[PDB]
Amino acid sequence: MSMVVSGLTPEEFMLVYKFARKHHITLTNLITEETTHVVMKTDAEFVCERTLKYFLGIAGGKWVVSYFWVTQSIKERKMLNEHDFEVRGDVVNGRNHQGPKRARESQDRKIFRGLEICCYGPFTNMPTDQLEWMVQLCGASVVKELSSFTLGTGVHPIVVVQPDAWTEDNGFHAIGQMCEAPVVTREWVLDSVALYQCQELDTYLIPQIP
Amino acid sequence: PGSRSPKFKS
Repeated sequence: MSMVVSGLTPEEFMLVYKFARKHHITLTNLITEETTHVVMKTDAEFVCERTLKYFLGIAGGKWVVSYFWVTQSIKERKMLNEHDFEVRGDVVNGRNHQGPKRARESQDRKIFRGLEICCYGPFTNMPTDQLEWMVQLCGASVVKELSSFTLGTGVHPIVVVQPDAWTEDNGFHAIGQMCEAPVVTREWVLDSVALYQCQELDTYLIPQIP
Repeated sequence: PGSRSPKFKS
């Protein structure tokens, strides 16, 4: 077993290192394909904030559990069951959406199956390759450039953009002139991953000028 | 104080 933590202070992180070492669990700073557990700081109702580790843990169908799993196991002197500490929701998408459990149980039906995604333009706080990894874990293929979409019958194309990261450059309004795919904000990906439900595009579409 | 990890707000 291999874990990351998210939202912990240095002191909480060092306690988890001791816990993981005791129980023969690897602890890493960054998530990997071999990660089995993501330990999120939560409130006492198992609601967390959305970090990259949260998204990637769900996208991988991993155990996304509250830090209380660690502290309560210590208190009770017994390794407790992850399913009793599973994160129930987050402050953006809702307190009890159960996305983590849904993803853990739904990897035979991935939310972005049959989609080809171009993560286009600049992004803040989450490099392009990490957003690409996220969508690929959820079944999408990725292309680098708008001209690289397949435009076939076995996949559907989508352009994903973060308009605020473009600052004074309005070019994100001109993608439709270059490309036939729908253009949505990064929140379409993030909301769909957190909920482990592919959202409709309607509320995420970026207006395109002719 | 939390961590340095970015959060993704609504």
